[PDB]
Amino acid sequence: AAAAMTATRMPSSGSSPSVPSSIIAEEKLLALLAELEALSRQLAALTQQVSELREQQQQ
Amino acid sequence: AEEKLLALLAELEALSRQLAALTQQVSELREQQQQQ
Repeated sequence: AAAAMTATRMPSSGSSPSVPSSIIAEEKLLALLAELEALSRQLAALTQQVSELREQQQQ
Repeated sequence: AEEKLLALLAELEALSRQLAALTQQVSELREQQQQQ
């Protein structure tokens, strides 16, 4: 009634960026698709000359 | 610094296949010189 009455008396907000580091970029990209063919070409050339041992030993 | 490993890994495997081609192919000389 008196004394104190003179003054006065959720779910999901879904953030995303959190506490990780900063990020950067560059545009000098992508030789790498050539080596996948270099590697599998030269791999064949190994077997090709293993065959050239065998095809001369068989003579 | 991630993509720089993705190069280096393909680089070391290219060196391995190239050294395999060398160290295999020299054995044709070792046969042909024995055959002569």
